[PDB]
Amino acid sequence: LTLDEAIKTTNRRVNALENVVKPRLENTITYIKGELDELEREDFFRLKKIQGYKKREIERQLASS
Amino acid sequence: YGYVRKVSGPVVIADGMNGAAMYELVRVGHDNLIGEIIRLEGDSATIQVYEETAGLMVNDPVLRTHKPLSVELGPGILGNIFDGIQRPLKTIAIRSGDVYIPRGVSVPALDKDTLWEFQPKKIGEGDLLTGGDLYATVFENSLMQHHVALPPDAMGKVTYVAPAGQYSLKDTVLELEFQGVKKSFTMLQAWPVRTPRPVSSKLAADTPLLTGQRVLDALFPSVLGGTCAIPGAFGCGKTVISQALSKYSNSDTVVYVGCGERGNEMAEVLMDFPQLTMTLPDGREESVMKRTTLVANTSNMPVAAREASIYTGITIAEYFRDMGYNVSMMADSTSRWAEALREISGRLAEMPADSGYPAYLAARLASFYERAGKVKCLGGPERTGSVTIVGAVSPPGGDFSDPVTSATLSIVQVFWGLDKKLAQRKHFPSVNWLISYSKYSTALESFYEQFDPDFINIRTKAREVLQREDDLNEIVQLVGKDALAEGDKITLETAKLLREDYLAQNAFTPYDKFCPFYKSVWMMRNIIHFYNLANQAVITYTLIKHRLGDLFYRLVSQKFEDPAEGEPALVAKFKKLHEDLTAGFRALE
Amino acid sequence: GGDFSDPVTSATLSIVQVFWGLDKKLAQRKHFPSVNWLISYSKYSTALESFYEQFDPDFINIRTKAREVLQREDDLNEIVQLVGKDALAEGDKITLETAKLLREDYLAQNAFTPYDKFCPFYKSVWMMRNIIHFYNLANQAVEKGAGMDGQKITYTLIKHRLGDLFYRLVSQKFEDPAEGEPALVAKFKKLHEDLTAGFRALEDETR
Amino acid sequence: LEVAMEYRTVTGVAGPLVILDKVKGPKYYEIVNIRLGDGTMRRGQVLEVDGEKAVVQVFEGTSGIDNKFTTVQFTGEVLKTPVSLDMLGRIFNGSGKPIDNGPPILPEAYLDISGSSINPSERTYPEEMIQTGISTIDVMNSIARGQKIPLFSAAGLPHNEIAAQICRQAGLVKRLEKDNFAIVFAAMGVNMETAQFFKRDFEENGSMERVTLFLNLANDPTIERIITPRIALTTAEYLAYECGKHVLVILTDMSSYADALREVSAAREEVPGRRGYPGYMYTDLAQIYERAGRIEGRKGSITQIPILTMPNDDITHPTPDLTGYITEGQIYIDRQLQNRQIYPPINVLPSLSRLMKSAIGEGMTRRDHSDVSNQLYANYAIGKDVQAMKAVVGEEALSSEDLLYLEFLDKFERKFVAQGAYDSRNIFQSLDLAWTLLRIFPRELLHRIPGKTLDQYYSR
Amino acid sequence: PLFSAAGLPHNEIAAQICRQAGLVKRLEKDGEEDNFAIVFAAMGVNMETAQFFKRDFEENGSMERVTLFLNLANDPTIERIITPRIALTTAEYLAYECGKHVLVILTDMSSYADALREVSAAREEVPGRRGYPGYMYTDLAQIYERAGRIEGRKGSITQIPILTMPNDDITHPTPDLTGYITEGQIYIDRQLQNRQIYPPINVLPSLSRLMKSAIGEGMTRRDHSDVSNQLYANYAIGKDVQAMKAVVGEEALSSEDLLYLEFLDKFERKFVAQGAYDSRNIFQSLDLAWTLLRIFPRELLHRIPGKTLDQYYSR
Amino acid sequence: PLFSAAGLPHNEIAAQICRQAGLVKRGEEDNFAIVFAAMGVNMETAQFFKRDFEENGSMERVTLFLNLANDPTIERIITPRIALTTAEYLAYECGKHVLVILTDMSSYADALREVSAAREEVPGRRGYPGYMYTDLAQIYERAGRIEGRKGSI
Amino acid sequence: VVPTVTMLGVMKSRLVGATRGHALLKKKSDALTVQFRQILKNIV
Repeated sequence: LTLDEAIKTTNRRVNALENVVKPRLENTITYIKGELDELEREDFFRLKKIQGYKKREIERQLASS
Repeated sequence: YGYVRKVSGPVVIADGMNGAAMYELVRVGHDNLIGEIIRLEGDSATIQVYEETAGLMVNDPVLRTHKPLSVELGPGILGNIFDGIQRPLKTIAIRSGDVYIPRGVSVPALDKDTLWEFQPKKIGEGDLLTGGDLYATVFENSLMQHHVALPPDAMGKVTYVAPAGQYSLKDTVLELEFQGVKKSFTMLQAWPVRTPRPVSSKLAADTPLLTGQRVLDALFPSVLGGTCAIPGAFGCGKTVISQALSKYSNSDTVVYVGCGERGNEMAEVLMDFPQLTMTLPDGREESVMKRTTLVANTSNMPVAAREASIYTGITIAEYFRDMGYNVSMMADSTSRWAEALREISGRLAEMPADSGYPAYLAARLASFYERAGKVKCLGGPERTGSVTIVGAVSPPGGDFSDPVTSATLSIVQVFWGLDKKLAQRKHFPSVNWLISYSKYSTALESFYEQFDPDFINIRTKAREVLQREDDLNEIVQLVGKDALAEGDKITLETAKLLREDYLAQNAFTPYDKFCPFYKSVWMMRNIIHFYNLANQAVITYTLIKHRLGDLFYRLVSQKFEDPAEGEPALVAKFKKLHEDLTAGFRALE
Repeated sequence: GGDFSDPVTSATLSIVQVFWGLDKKLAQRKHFPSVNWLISYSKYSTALESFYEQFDPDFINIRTKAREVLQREDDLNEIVQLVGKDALAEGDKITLETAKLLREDYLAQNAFTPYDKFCPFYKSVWMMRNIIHFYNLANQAVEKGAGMDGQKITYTLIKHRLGDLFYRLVSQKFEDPAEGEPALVAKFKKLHEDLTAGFRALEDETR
Repeated sequence: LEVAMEYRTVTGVAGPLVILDKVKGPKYYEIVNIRLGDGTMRRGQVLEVDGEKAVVQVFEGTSGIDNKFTTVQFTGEVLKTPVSLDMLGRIFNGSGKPIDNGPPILPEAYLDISGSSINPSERTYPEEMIQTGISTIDVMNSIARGQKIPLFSAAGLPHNEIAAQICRQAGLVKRLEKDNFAIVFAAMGVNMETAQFFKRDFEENGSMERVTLFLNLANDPTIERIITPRIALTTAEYLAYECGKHVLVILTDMSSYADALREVSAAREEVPGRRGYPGYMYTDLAQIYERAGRIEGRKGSITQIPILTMPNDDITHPTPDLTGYITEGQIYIDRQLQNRQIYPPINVLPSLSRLMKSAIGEGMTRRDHSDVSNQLYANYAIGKDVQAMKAVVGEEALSSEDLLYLEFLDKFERKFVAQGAYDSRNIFQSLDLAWTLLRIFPRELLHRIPGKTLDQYYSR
Repeated sequence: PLFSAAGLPHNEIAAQICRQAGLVKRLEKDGEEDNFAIVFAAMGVNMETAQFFKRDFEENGSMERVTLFLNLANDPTIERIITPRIALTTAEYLAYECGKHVLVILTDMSSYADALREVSAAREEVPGRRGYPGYMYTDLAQIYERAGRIEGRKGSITQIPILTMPNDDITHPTPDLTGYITEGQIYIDRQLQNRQIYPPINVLPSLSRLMKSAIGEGMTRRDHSDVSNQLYANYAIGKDVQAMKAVVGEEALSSEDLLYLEFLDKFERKFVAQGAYDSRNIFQSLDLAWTLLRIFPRELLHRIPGKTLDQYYSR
Repeated sequence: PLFSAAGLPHNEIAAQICRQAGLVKRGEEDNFAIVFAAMGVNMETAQFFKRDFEENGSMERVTLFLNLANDPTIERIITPRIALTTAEYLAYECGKHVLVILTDMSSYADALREVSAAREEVPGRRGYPGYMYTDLAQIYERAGRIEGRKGSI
Repeated sequence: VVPTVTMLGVMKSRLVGATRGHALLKKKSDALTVQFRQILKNIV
């Protein structure tokens, strides 16, 4: 009886719990890195583009004078 | 002509370069710093300089080169040591005397003043020749004769042929005219690393890469001109397989390519190669360096050189294959190359992709790997070479999920799968049979059956035995060996014998240092045939075990046979033990 | 509510010498001083050696023993979360009893009452010494194994036939500091003497 | 022979940067001195240059600078640190100015920092051991002259105490085999209190003729924290290959160095790299590390034991995960061992040296080194497993061997690892202690020990 | 601020609070100045919610007292960044300069963070967390710190700004900053709603910084703090026990474990649940809490002091 | 489509389907003409496709649009466009039913990702372009039957 | 669950603890199975 109970618990942990957690860890890793890190670069890239556009506009306005 | 205007770290902007071309290498500053052109915005250029740009002066001169990242090929390419950007480390060290690499060295890739023995073919002074024609060959050293192929994209009727004699690369060994204009060719050929080498037709690979190790030769064979993958991070298996390829592989040449690994590791490996020596089948003793070229770029080297080392090595291998030689490249650490590419992309602010690598990483890896294959030569006379890549991979923590690992597994046909668990269990081959595979077996089956029609069936039976080995493993795990039947016990015993006698090699031992394919085939036959002959008799397993107990010791002895006695003597001994084992199996039944 | 990966947190911990890391879990359980004793640290423990030596030449050892007890309890909490206290031996059981007593008596403080409004150093060191002495004596007793049982049987013996000392230990936090050091010190010395009477009287009849 | 022009064309100040207007022919990484309106002096480095423009990053901050009273006097240099053989035995500031109440260094050469790389053809495999005095290092995770072995730690863990112990007790194993050992000690961004600790340790060590304490506080300017490890590596390279002396270097808290590089890169308006750290941080750390190694043509060597802080007590952090590839080892400091009050909390079982086999040998060290190391490893693992089992099996059913492994684990944790802060231990007596722990098991039980060694040493 | 997620009845409990809020001192408290003169400011509300609040205020007989500033979802977005400021200015004038206790219900502060995001994005400014403006903390401080009693005047301002977490979390910048600034946090959990309890208020995440000041022997039963601190501890420890029993089985639980589980059941059912139109007197609530507590023996009641135990453990 | 991870025999299944393709027959001129796009295939796979198609004898009714991995990454994007345009001409403007096949659509996705990252466009999930849905529509959303014509794609 | 760096750390810690507990339970089950086999042999 004790071996049956222990084997049931061990099999449940091996099959259900760990295989439940590991996809959760993968999804959490993907949500952070796959989205937040990508957005941060995109936000900063758009900001750098805005700065470059401002500099180009200033230079063109100065040249037109 | 050309002066810098803005020097922001690696990035450099130089004016007065209207005629510059994209990706054209350039010399920057008095120190002759070398960098590649990226953007040609306006009349100005934009250059990323590989070595450190500290100390550059505004209006310091910039000198164009009119050539992309290229390698100077020809005689003397073998044996030496080269950096990522094709810089001869040995001659640089000799010339400068000191140890440190000078910031702005200008030593040519190959010594243009050294003399090599030259002799032309039977071509006439007024004949016709085209690109890829083999007009002469050179004895660069003993037993590594070097053919001199007329460079591609050059053709015309012969005008001058240099008679046989002592010459240097600076000499004009050949001159010819296609139109009224005439061109003179030396013995040095320059070719961009990014552009592959011209080919006539991509053949179908039809000859295995006999590595000298039984596990790679028979269980998971690899074919000449075929990609290979190694998950090499520990256990020295990568060093072992590289040594095996250098010493015993069928390849006429080897081109090791090391990028971005530990500096002391490259020191160890580059001191190991000269110590490595291989005996000729004719009984001669040679040095592997006489057929080995080494391109090592440690971490201290500039990141761009680290990325370009792989292309340099593959271009060198292609040039070697241009004269029909079978050559094998060995990318030491593709993971380091990918990290270098990631650093370069971060420098360029390219939009990050999966796990941070740039979106073209998979495409560039595929483009690099697609250069391997058995190829018909360009130009006459008719011959055919091959280029096979055995580039390894270093997955993080062994998790085959990183984009580098995934792309490599998607492109590479044959993956050998070294396992650290076997290394912990003291396994010399360290090849995990449960994960390795050879997708080229279907194409290699023609030669496999031509050598022995029963060998392929033996391989299939061995694969089935390996598949049942894990089944018997959990069978013993859950209930034990008691529940195993006589046939099941025989199968388990044969699987264990195969694992511990033939699937494993002894490397260090002189008798098992090199495993000929003949000895491997006879061992496989003597194992599988005995396994079957014992199998159909099901006789009590214990009774069979007692009767075959001497045979089990004999099978270990059959593996212990040295190759010194020659392939037939070892084959006859394996056959005699197999015949005695078969006689015991049938008569006692 | 945020891990130490927070840039402000990492920057502070790269410079700050003593980290009184309060844990929200303790705040849920309404443990009011709420310092997590597993993650907190104090790099000043070496410079204070002279002061600790001159005040009480044995405080360092009892503090290290208390740290070891807390760490051992936190270590086997995971094992208990899987199997349970059924397999816990005498040493483990007594260690957990002492850890629980330390957690609820020593590490807690109301601060809204004269019992815990302000605890002087002498009272705190006396509580620590009393608890550690009880732990050491109980461990020695259960290791003696007299009466052919010892062990967890002796643990139950000291938790039932000697539990008045345990109750006085867990109520020692209420020693009013207003009574003065000469009174509280005498009371704690008497409690220490009574504790030494235990685990020797308990060993008199061999459990 | 050229006196550098002192431009007074400040045309913009923002943060740590100042943008000059019309500098004539600058240099990319030039070094410039600033004389403010009040007369105070500041030294600044030149960042990206352009047409007649030169952005200058200023040390000590930029407060008080005005666009009409501040002179920016160029030099035309790239920070050649003064180097000499008498640099030993003195404490230096972050930027190299001595703070040991002594004179400035009279230099035998002006070596430019960030020296050129070693030719990989000229390297040679590391050999011989380097005694550190800590048993956990010299027995199970041996160190060889020429390795680059990190010491991964975390905030709160006593990294600096181990650093001081290594600095004091370091020595050459070859004493019994039959003094050219120097310890360039670099500390980047230390706390204000640990500065006193380092000053005390290097002011009463007893072997001052060996160490050189480059010190860079936390409140010192950041660019000093970038330059400090480079100065230390340059001085070590000189004393190793230009003076034929074995050299050891300890880099403290290179995570702070990475943060400093991050701070500098952002000021140049560069886009941040992966996980915030710049993408070129791999190149920077490779540049810092690869300066080590053994040179065939020189009798000297450089061995690095860089101390790195792993944030959040995990290795997934970009700096530890990045430095894992470059180096060939990992000596972790474990928080639980610190809680268990074992003073050197080195988690020996997780820790390893990728090339510990070179240190073990016959000529160097002792014959039984590898055998005892493997036996200790295996027995520790077994003891940990047995303790875990006893946590759940009640410990009554454990066999005799289980109790032997339990007591061995207890003895190894409480007598071997827990070395005192000042108990210097030669490798021979360390191995004698290892044999003392080993001899508890029966001679036949030590399966991992080869023959002819048990007969030699198991008899005690 | 009431922390909620999409779908939870935060509006319903806000209306219940508006209908039921009143003084407590010695249960004694016309009181026209004591009338809370509720000022309701709705930003980005579905028209059904606006109609609901309007009808509730009309039905409760407070139509002569309450005041409504509405910025519906279809209404222009920018006005949502002015409506709460207008409401707070009106509350300040009604309380400080007129001597009326005032209560404010800001609705869907996330619908204000959205306006901040839109304005910041339209200006090409440097973003912050999740692209929100870097100064969202300053704006939230400016919108929250305008409530509190003032020494020189008899008025007062007490605001209950309800909040909607985007994906039912707390690390989101807006609820995070609100928790940083505001002196409280009431948590409505999806788990309780899934179990069909009308007030889904999870009492464990809950917090009030000024709780220790409102209670006391002068205005409440002397045991109030003890009672609260014990129920919280038992609920938290019982939740841990239930989590353990979820894997070790109901059989492996001990007698104390069973007591904790029964306490959890009766706490979540009899105690937390309350009528959508029925109030509870503070003393009646304390009586119910004492009935819940008296499940455990006197020994287990560690937090409660013996002095309060003697006067209350029997009753 | 066929969902099949790398290393699986999906290429062999596609080849078998193309060689054995036919109507229910419950006619030869209007019989299945197969347009076989090949985006980013290996050289060995390319030779296998050519040999297998030549062996079945149905070369008379099959068109190969081969694009190896050696070819430029941008040139892979226009291969499905060309294949589907030729299919449209064969089916609607000539009559015969077309069975369009495209191998390694993930290679096309990678080509889209590379091209988008080159121009620095707004990234969707996993760094892919934010308009990938529209592009995959313009590729896929052409199969169907038009009322006035007897063709079918 | 809501994704965050702290959440990722908590999930990693839970996975590690689950692996350790699974190993401990497997060891206990193996010991109990050995004892059961011994008891069965004794009964036989």
